[PDB]
Amino acid sequence: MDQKILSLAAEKTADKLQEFLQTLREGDLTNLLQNQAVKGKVAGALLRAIFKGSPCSEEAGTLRRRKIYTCCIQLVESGDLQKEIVSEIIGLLMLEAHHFPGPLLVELANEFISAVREGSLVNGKSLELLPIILTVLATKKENLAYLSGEECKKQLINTLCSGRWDQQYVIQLTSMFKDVPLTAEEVEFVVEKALSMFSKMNLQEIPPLVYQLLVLSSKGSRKSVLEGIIAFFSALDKQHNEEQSPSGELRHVEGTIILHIVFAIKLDYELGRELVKHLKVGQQGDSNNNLSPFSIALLLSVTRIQRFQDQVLDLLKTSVVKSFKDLQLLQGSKFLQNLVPHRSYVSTMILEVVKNSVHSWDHVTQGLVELGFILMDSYGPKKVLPSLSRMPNQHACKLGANILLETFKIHEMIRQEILEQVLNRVVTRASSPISHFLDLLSNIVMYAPLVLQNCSSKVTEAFDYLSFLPLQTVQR
Amino acid sequence: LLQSTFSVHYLVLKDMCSSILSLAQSLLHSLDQSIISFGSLLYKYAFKFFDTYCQQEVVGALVTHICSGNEAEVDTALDVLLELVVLNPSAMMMNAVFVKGILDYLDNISPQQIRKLFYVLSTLAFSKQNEASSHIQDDMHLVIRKQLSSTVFKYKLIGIIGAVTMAGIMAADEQCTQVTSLLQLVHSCSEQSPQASALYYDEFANLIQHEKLDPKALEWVGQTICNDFQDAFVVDSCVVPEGDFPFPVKALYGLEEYDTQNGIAINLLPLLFSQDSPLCLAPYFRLLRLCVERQHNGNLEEIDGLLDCPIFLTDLEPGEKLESMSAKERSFMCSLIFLTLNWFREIVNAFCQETSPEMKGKVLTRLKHIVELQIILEKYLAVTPDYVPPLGNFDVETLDITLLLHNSHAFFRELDIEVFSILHCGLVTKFILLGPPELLFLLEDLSQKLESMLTFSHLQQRSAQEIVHCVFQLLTPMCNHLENIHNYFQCLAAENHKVQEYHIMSSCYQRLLQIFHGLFAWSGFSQPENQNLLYSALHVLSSRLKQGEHSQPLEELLSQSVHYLQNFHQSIPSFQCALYLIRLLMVILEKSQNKEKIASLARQFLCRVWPSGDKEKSNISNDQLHALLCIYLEHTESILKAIEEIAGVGVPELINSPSSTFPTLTRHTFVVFFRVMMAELEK
DNA sequence: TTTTTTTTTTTTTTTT
DNA sequence: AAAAAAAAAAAAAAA
Repeated sequence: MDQKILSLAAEKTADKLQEFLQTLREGDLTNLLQNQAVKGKVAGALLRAIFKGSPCSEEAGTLRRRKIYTCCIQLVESGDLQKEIVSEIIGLLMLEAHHFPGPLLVELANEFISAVREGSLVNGKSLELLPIILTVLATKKENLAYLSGEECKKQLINTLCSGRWDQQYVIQLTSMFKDVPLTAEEVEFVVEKALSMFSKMNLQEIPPLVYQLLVLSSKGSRKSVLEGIIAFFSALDKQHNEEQSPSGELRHVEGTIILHIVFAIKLDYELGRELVKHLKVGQQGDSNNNLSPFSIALLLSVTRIQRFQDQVLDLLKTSVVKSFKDLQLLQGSKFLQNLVPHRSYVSTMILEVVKNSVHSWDHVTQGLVELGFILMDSYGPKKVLPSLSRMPNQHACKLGANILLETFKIHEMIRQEILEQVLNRVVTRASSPISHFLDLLSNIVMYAPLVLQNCSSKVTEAFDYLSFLPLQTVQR
Repeated sequence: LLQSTFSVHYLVLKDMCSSILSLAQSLLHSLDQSIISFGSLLYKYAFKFFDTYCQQEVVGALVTHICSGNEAEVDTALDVLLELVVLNPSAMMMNAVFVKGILDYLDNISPQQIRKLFYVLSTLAFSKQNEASSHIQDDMHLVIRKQLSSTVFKYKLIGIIGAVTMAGIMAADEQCTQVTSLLQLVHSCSEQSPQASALYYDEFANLIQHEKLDPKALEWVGQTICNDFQDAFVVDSCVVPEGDFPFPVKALYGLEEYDTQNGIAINLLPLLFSQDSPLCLAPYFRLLRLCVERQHNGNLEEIDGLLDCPIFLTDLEPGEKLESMSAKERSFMCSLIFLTLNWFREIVNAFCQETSPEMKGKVLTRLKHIVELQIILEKYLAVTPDYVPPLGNFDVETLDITLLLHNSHAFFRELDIEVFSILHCGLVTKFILLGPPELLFLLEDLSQKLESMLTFSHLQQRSAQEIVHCVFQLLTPMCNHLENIHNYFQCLAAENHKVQEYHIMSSCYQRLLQIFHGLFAWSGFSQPENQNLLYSALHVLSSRLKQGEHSQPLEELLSQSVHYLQNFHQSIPSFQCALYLIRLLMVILEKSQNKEKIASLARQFLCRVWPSGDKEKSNISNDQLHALLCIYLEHTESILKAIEEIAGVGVPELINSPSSTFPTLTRHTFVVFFRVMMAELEK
């Protein structure tokens, strides 16, 4: 049956293939069904034969093209084929889908939308055809009326994002939109619908959706993606804290959304500026509720990107002193205790990060150590060698030692990085007051000399410097 | 130093990985490519010696370099990635997800890097020990299929290059079904832009000629290529075909030892008239040539008819009577001559390596056909300068897009190196009794190739070392005969004292000396591996006087070679070729008292006549004289005494002729002479 | 953040 | 009368 189609397609076009096409009018469905039953290469051969035998100048062949489009679109999902014929079908349709007027592509896109609403896309490999069609509506300068074809693309995108999406096709519907030339408003619609779809999914299918959102962010809308993922996982952290009143699921999910946002900041140095601007506490004085144990772990991981290190550590330093000023102001007055309901402070959030980091978050903990020693180095005493210069600086410097002492206990690899840096500040400074480092070294030692006999030589190399120290430092 | 540092002390260095990677990254952001090479080596050794966490940090760093990037840093990172997939693909496979993720960021990347990128990704992909993570196959297929299926040619070229690159790497029977399905997809997407199909043919051809790979898909495709060519262009030799043409259409430029009332002839004018598929003639013939060289191992037994078949062209007589018409028909003629020249260049590229002597005669007739069409086309460009027939080379010039000096190297098909097997033959002279412009053409090509390589698509995938290695055979013991025959011509031309013969041979002499200068100024001779090639090369230059003194010391071969070379200074017609001779002698004598020869020879060129043709004195232009007097004034032992010689003859210019007892001394030349005089006085 | 040096471009003058 | 060469001024990059 197919051999006469090949023999008419061999020599010339649109002179015998059209005439054979007006003999057999129906039953191309079961033809392609038995064709995929026998061989997929023959199906691609017949698709090329039909597509060259049915030009788009005449209007009789366009209906055969539409019917074979709906046939292949249903069989690429529903029909359990072999993979190569699937690739050849989608490649052939994607190639030949240029040559059309407006409304045929429009009703194709409407069939796609109406399918992805209700119709069980058995796999959903037909979706790859969808952006190509919309891309042709971007370049179809043939006028429509209901409009420009680009406006039909805007309306179809709005109809797709406003309607319900199925749970299984949010990764594929976001990955599709990476290839449509979108403006700001369309990509904000796509990210808004996609961020809306987070609560109705498996947790383990949130990191790749975040990844497609982060590569798709680069077009318009960075603030919305960052605000969305920080807000969603801050809410999850808080619900987990109330339920404690998944954790290796939640921590291994946040420990892969954090790397995605760090890598996307490395490849794109404006996603990092958007993250730093969106989280900064010092807007004028006021502490924001955008900081949480998630959103602070993300700042500590972005400190290993070398352009953001000083900027993010200085941000967390001013974000800790502001918290202690606020807490001192409330604790000194009942009138403020009546109004303000008891807020978690940045101190408690940081000490939650250090607890959380036990599992796999080694990326975070080299930034915890740097914040610890920035808090202690910057806020240690000097005035003995008052409340405002003293009590929110005493409380930050003792937050530092708490960061380093709790980080020292559980992270068995940044011993000798705290302990040779505590000692290096005790030994070498010896003119500036260093009581805080001797307190911290006393705590670190006293806690477990059983865990310091595995990192002991850092001690006995500071014994050789004991002669040149002042006497009180040697006694202490 | 860095190799010894890492390879000995990689236990001291291990615990400080991250600082090294913070260093390496700063030595890729710089210019000054020795620094960038250093940074590249830091990433290579950090990957090679450290443990499996630092390898992942290395690959992440290179991926950030590629994606974020600027041009040279991207190229360097792709070079390092090729070395890392060659070196240890096991530890590079564990970091396949980073490298797969490059595909989301291909807008920054330019298509000379895209070929390398898909090389890396396919070389990661097609190892049978990790078929279970075939996700990068799926993502590569997707980005290929989304590019290929696009109206925008800037994406379509990405698709074509990545597609055929995947195809070439997966060719080392199911796999053959995969390759043929992919290539059929590329063919289908290319068929309906012409230059897209041209780029397909070109890049597929480059894939054949660079990688030979398991020849199962090649013999699969070539049985379609030969048939498609022989029905696409091959017409039975009927004089006038159908169609309404205001031009007498014949079968021109047939070799005529072929019977005229025969089969194969090639349709051009009904094709290009139907356009207003002929633009793909030369690359498709290149593809046909390469697949039949892969099949029959260099034999072209069914394609010898392509060498001598007439071409269905209009009357390509110089249309000076066809003036006042610079309409679209003028562009038709210019594009026609352009296309047949590219076709002819592909023929002479095709049949140059063959050793049959009547076929060599056919090739030489093809070359003289080429030069006649070139002078006709430059006549047609002298008609109209504005009518560009824009068909660049598809690798670099087309993405730049999407008088005779530009199109001489950018527009025409590029000659191969083996085309210089032709000049084994000796010149014949038409006036005194392989012609002089048929040698001028090849030497004008070879000079441009040597200056491009040592100081151009198919050339630059060969290393400079293999280029100069094949130049050593295919120039020196072959062009020495042409040099000596030229010397014999200019001796008789001096004894006698038409003009176009001598005018062409002067440029032939100039190009021979320019090729010699470009060859012997090769900086790779400075490195201790290549002096044995010098112990070959100047030995052959030594062998033009006397043989028998084998295994000689170096400076003896230098002295014999310069003693051979000096004597040409009597037969030098012009100034620039003299400058090239003396600069050649300079750069060969820097391998060794020597200044006396150069100073005497510069004095000989200064006291030589150099006759008073207007364009001839124009070739004694200011900068060339400036360079020559810099050579003379620097290479004299007595600089101030030479200044007294020049100022002693600097005074009789006004007393004899308003032209001296020391020529190259006019009123106009004294600006140059004065400037070089007091400049060298200052130095 | 500032200064110097090199490279490129533009103009002017001289020559064919 | 047009073209080429040379110098001077301005821009850009590096310490």
